Amino acid sequence: NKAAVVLCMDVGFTMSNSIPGIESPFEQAKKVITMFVQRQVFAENKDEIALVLFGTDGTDNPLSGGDQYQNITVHRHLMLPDFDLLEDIESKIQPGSQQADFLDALIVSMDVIQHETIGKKFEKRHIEIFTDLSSRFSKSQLDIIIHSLKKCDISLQFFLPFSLGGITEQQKEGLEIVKMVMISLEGEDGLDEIYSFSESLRKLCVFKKIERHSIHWPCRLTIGSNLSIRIAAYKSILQERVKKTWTVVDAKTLKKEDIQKETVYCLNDDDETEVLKEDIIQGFRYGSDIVPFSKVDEEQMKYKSEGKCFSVLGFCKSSQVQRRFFMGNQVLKVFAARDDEAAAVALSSLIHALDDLDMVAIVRYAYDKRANPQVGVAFPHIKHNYECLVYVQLPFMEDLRQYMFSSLKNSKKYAPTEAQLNAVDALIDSMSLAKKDEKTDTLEDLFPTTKIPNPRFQRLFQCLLHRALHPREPLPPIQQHIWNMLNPPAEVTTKSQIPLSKIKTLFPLIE
Amino acid sequence: YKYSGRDSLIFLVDASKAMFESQSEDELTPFDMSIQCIQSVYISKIISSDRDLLAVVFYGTEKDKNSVNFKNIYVLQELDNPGAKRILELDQFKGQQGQKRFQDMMGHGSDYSLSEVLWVCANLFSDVQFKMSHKRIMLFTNEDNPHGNDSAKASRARTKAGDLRDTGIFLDLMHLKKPGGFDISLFYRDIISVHFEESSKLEDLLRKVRAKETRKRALSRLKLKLNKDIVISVGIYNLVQKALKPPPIKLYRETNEPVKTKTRTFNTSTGGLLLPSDTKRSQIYGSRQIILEKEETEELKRFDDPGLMLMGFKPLVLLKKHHYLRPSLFVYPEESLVIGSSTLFSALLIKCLEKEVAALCRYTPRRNIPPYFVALVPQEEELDDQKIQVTPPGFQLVFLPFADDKRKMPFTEKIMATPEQVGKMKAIVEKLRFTYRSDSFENPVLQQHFRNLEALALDLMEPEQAVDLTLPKVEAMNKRLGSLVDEFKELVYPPDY
DNA sequence: CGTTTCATTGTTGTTCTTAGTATATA
DNA sequence: TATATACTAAGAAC
Repeated sequence: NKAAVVLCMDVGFTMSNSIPGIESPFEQAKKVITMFVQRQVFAENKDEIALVLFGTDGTDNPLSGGDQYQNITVHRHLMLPDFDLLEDIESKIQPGSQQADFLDALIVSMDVIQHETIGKKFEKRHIEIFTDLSSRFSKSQLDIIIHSLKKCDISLQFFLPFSLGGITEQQKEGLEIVKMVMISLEGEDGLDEIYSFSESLRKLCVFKKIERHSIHWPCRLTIGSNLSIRIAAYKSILQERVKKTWTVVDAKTLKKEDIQKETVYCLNDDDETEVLKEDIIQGFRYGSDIVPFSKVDEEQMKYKSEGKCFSVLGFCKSSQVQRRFFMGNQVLKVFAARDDEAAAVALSSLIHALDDLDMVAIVRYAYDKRANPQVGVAFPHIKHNYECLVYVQLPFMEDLRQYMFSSLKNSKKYAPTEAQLNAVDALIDSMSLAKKDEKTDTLEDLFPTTKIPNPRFQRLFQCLLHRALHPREPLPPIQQHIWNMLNPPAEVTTKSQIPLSKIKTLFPLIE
Repeated sequence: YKYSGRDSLIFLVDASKAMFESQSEDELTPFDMSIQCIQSVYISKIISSDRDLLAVVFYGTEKDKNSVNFKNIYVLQELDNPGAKRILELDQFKGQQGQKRFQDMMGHGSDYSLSEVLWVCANLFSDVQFKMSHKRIMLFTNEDNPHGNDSAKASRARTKAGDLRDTGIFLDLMHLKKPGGFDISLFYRDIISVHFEESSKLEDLLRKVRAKETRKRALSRLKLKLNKDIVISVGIYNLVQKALKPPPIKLYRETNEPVKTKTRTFNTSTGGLLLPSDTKRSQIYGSRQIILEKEETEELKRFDDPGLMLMGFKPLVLLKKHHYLRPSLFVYPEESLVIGSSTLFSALLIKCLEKEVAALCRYTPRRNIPPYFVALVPQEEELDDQKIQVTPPGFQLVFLPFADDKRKMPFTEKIMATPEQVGKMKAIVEKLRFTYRSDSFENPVLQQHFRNLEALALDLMEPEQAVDLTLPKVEAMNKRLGSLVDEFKELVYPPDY
């Protein structure tokens, strides 16, 4: 997939003044565009960015005219984002003293897209305009503009100082015009395409999520020996690691090729050096001694397999397996290979039967040849959009461990007295992060942890920024929004003072 | 027990003419049975607990050597870490030709005295220096009365055996086989810790397993703190680990010596030698290059001091199976660090169990690690089958995935089935029932790798080529369910594949 | 006063890294 | 036909 980005900011005069209690739309949307460029910089996505800082005291645009396409400075055309562009935006921008129309800039960016998005392969186009709606605009080309946006496949969004839920009549009629235009583009849902500037901060503050496409792995779901079904396996949860590694580079020269991580194999006697990649043969420890195994004998005596071999070993009760024992690296999602409906309905029969009879399947698994086989739970899942089945590694016997762990109900030496018990009751009721809402028993899960970005990547991108935007400078601390993000929502902490206080007088806390 | 200590098992077989050639029939032989048992258990212990100690020592023989130069005692291989050099020594005796070798090298089996046998095997345990976790002696005999002739020998036998019982050493016999004379109340009810002619206790010593174990090994102790002031001591333990094959060691091609890898890094422009301070980390973004300290590339992870951060609590239905991320772990208090914290741990566990509610936490296993979100879902203990620990009581560690893990699925529409197919699938899924047990299966790869390891260690006449329950038993599925595959075909299958 | 013995502190296993090979996709 | 994108599978580091 591909996308084209053309941001449009105004550099007029009105945004140079605002209420002293709130930052001006100039600097507000300025921080917004800065950190948006940050987003599409860190993400390696092939999105190409262009900038139009219209409302200029001059006019530097390919469509310059006396009154047609006037007061526009195209910052740079539709190419890849890069740091120096961000720095120049942070610096080169200047407060203005003029006022200019935005439909002008909209058509200018339209022409840029029509002039470049066909010269290079593209799939979907986006136009974004930031302004304060203090312009003098005529509704002449709006029909034609929206027509071209439909034909050129460009989505228009507007971002405005006011909130939908104190502006000039100029701004008010501009807002009505904006509503008309957006509805004239998509429909009644055009209301959602209206955006303020504070909510832009709220919805944008986090760094870009690391989206990760999976692989269409089709497999033959085998049950018995005569009921093969094409099954499409997909990954659901994977411990995500950064894409490209920390390249090791020499100081004061900063070239990668100037370093060799060559390995040399020696002998313990007199430091004799062994020839690197043919005199060594891999051994193994069998008690005291070492057995000269090898690589060729490895490939000859290694265990073999037929291949995909996703074959059902059998069916079992839900409680017959447990949460604890789930031994997977990753959790697959088991869906039908598309375009074969009969397979899908057969799988649906499977899933629903397992669900109502709370039965669970156990299937031999293997991603492919030369890979270790795998046995684990095949759990079925139901969603109103679609039924689901998921596969997880469950342990082999050597993988399971056993421990005594002397029990606790023998607490004649610990003695949880009733005062402590009802104290802990007061706690676990009072710090209850989740509490029922909307009478639908959707508890107060304002800590889902499922929508929350991984702070590791957040810190990594923040570091790369802070030491990219600057030359050598010391690192900053954790941005407070990250900490507020990681910490529980405040009200839970507020409710917690009294119960923890009653804890501190009821237990021993030796050093 | 003390972890660095190790298990020690000594082997001791009646070498008299009694069972050397008992062979009432021609299908077994007690010496060919005892040596088979020793070989099997010892090869299993090779892979299982290679750190432990074994020894084999025969009594009643005619040749002599031991620590004290006594009569009719032979220490075949002393107490030491197990190894192939002794697999072969034991194997040298397996066979009718092998028993001929054994008899004409050590003896037909002379007179003996189990007093002196207990005296001498005690010396063996005393000798070795490593601390011992458990100490067990296995006899191999069927002369259920060692001597009804000299009562003084038998009195000294009770005395010395009781001493060994009080020096920290256990003793055990499996009654192998005898025509009559298959009782333990005759002189042995006071020795070992109704009866028949063969021991079930020796059959399991042929179960021939290649598992491996680690003791009660705390993965990491972290101080769970309820808030900024209340802190309790928790030992993060591991209950499933996904064992990998033991890491191979690089050996020299003829000399089989260790090769002591010596990887390094140095310059290409000059023949210098870069030192760890002399290198910088780097990335490439936005067509511009980045530099940071090797120190800084790990400072970019400093997020919280080690420990556990409890925030609130959740209903166990909201914690979903659908979003497993990593192997779970276990939570159990460790009394050593914060005295009395076990009480608060127990209080939290009991009360959370009572109100059927989860506990959420931030987990920072060590320094330089970003935190994840983990659920302290309590676990009740179950012992019902034989009053032995099955599910340890405490808390899970159900790691909760971060947003960057969801892996947005390529949406496809759904098609309901008709209740006829699901009604027959009810019988389908019923028929293929089988109870699942946690230890039901084995890795074919790990097992086969270990097997090939013994095969090469010994050059035993073929590798074992173990067949393992991982492969399905196809005939069973074709039979016990019937031909209902064609029923579901005629229900929901058009001609195309 | 010298010699011997014993007990304890350093010991690591695990995770992450890079590799390598893998393939289809554009 | 080229390019990278994926994976697993290694490694060693700590």
